[PDB]
Amino acid sequence: SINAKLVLLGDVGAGKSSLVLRFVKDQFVEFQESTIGAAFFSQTLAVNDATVKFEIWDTAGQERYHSLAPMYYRGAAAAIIVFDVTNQASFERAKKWVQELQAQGNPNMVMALAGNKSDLLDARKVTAEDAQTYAQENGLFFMETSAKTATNVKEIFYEIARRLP
Amino acid sequence: VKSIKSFIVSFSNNAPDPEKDCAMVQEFFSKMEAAFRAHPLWSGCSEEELDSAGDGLEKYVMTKLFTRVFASNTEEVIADEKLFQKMSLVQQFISPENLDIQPTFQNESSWLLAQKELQKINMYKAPRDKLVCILNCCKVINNLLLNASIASNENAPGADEFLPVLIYVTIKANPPQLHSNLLYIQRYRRESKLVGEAAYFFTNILSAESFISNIDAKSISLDEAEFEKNMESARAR
Ligand SMILES: Nc1nc2c(ncn2[C@@H]2O[C@H](COP(=O)(O)OP(=O)(O)O)[C@@H](O)[C@H]2O)c(=O)[nH]1
Ligand SMILES: [Ca+2]
Repeated sequence: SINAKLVLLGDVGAGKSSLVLRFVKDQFVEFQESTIGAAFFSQTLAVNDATVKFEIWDTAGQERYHSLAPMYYRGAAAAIIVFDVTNQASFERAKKWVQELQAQGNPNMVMALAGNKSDLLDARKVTAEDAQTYAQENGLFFMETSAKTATNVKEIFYEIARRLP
Repeated sequence: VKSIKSFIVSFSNNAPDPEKDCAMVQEFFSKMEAAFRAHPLWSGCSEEELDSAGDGLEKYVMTKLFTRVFASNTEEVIADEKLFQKMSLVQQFISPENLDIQPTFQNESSWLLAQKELQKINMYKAPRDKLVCILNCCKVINNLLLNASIASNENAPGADEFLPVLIYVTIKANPPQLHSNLLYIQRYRRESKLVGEAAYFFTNILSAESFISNIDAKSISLDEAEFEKNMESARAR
């Protein structure tokens, strides 16, 4: 019943492609409708309780493709802005994606900030609180994720589904 | 059936305007999808069987309307020519390395097949048939990247590979009237079907058109003087 276009945004190496791979691979066990592609996936998630069918759009993170992004987030129900918690510049890039989406995205778009690679404990440069504060001020939510360990991966998609209209 | 022929005749009696035409066509398709759903003939049957009927109706309608709605104003034709002119220069010198894609025998043979699928777009009138050329091209690329992911030990690039390969394939294909082909699909493919993977593939080629149309030295990793030399070489044919 409920189809939800979700766009992945973030700079090179943040974890876009890995995040959605982890999500869809772990959801295999639920035996729901799904599509596995190289750059697009669909995945129906039971969230209590109706059908949410996520239509997940991977994007090319190179800065030369930046100006194409609007074409992707057009009509999007949701966006996950991914950054690498071990990279200050990635977090800065994520801030600009947020500003841009606030200015140009559908008013109804649900936004999530994913602090990815949370599993790299020794290397973290961006703190939860500095990422949580930023999320609070701009009307989105923050969740630390790890595509590698699966930490909060299911939970970020679940949490967006809960915020959908 | 009566609805359709009298729709089409009196439709074609309205003075042509791309926005009103496509608004009226999309409402008509959307009303017809509701009617199929409610018709004794389609009781209980799947969404496959319903989409099939919808598609038959689209092609039937759009085959009659094609000459009225396709590439039918100067703005569209000028952009068609401009985009063709550009690709015909850039395709002479752009290389895979420019877009960070590897020209292995494996990759190339798929790119060439993707290119050939895309080049069929001008054999068809129906939005669905035109679109299928794009989907077939994107599927070839999709399957190349999928097999690469089984065959290899690094993590899959995803869209970071998918888009530039599509940009490269489109530049190499240079299908005549690409700008008008894309607008026509966007206007006349019934809206309920331009969703999901098909929309992801379609937006990708739309975004490739935008990139290609805007290509300069920097966007294809070339310095100014080399790009100008190449464009000059390309212009001399
Ligand atoms: N340790 C760790 N590594 C990760 C994580 N997510 C991604 N990576 C690795 O970081 C690199 C960048 O990830 P990728 O998905 O390709 O990023 P993309 O450019 O945003 O698509 C890849 O080698 C991944 O294997 C994570 O949560 N933890
Ligand atoms: Ca990627």
